[PDB]
Amino acid sequence: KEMPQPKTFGELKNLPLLNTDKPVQALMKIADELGEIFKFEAPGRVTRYLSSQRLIKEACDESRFDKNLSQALKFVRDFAGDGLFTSWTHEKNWKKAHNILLPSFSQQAMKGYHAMMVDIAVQLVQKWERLNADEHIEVPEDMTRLTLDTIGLCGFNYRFNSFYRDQPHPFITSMVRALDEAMNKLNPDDPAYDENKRQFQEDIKVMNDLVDKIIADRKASGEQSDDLLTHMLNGKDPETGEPLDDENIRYQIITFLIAGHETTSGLLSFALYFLVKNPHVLQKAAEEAARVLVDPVPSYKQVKQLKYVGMVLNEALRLWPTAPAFSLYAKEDTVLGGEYPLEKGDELMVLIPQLHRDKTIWGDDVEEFRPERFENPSAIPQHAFKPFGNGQRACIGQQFALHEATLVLGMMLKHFDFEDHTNYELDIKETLTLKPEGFVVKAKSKKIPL
Ligand code: HEM
Repeated sequence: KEMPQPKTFGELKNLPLLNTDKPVQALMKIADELGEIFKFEAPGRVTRYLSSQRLIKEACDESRFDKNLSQALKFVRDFAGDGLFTSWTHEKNWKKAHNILLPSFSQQAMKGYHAMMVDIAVQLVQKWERLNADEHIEVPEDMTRLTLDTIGLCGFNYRFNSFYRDQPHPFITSMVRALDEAMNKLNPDDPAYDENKRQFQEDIKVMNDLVDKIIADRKASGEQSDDLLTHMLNGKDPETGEPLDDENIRYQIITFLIAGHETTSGLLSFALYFLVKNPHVLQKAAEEAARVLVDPVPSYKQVKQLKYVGMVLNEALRLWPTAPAFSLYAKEDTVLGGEYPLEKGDELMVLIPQLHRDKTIWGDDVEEFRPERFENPSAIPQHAFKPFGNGQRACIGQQFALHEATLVLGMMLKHFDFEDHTNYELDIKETLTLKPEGFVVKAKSKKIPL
């Protein structure tokens, strides 16, 4: 079959159809019109967007397709290096870091990070407890302070102290500005970008200098902490027998922050958005939080018992997966779905929000927020629900992100009632990630001490 494709406009190809800063949302609308697969061409480039479980399951066959570095990832690689997120599968440091780090990101490993996640979560709760009457909360902004600080503390035992500041720690300022410049890069040698380049280089140096110093401090003290840095200093890859070198360790630390901060904060923000818009679900979730979180701060075991909170989070990931697209290439010539010939090197994009709206899997009501879809997670067909990507190149942080989010949302629901005081209109900003831009609430404390 010929591959469906939107209208082309001479040499502009399909580009005039994507004149937006919200391309994923625009591509979803194109998928609504054209279906499970369409080609999209712009001057000098081509990809193919997939949106059905049936085709995405095939695309997820690692014998036929592997992770591609999109142009976004190639620009991020300028400061994330050969960390896990921005490496090709074949790179020696991908394989070594993957093997070394997997055990440190397992569900069992979460027991070791729990206390430090609670430390930052308590700081968030106390911030909100201390607001004066009529003050409000900037949701994504506070969730991002939380996730940055949690990844810093669990990643390398470093306190960014984001809840002490108006202006973030200089590392955060540089990382956020570097990521913003990478995304904005999507005539770059024009002199008017001279300042962009100088600033980018300056931000790289700030990031490398801090992380390289802590790595050095840690090797000097011999201190063993409950952080990922300790695991990386001590770990050996079973296959090569080699540890990660100090440069790659730095890139992994930078990577954890980049890959984890806004995905996780976006999830918490969308979950709270859906809860304030669905009062009955909010009540059920808050009832569970009150029933289960019976101690002054949560234990690891208690977080594991927040079943319905976990369902809420999965249903937020279903509707607005916060890293909404990933790229694949064809390893060899092949035919996709019995119908679409592909050449070696051809790119595919998995459009995750549209996958998560495949009516053939989810039924007719796909826009409804219904956590009960996830009552029995094992009943969901493989490759229908993919907010954390695919296979060996899936999110290594998944258990971390979900432990964090379940703990934090549980505490939020234990400690406060929330008000959508502005009747907030969902406005989804797209960068590397998705967030509900401008989402604000008021919280009324239940006055339960920590
Ligand atoms: C809800 C939160 C998160 C979501 C939705 C998410 C999603 C994803 C997705 C879709 C990928 C695959 C990207 C691709 O194929 O190009 C990925 C990869 C990755 N993520 Fe996450 N992420 C989240 C949180 C985290 C956190 C908290 C960390 C670190 C602590 C993290 C670290 C990574 C790393 C290192 C990779 C690359 C893995 C590899 O290729 O070996 N992520 N993530």
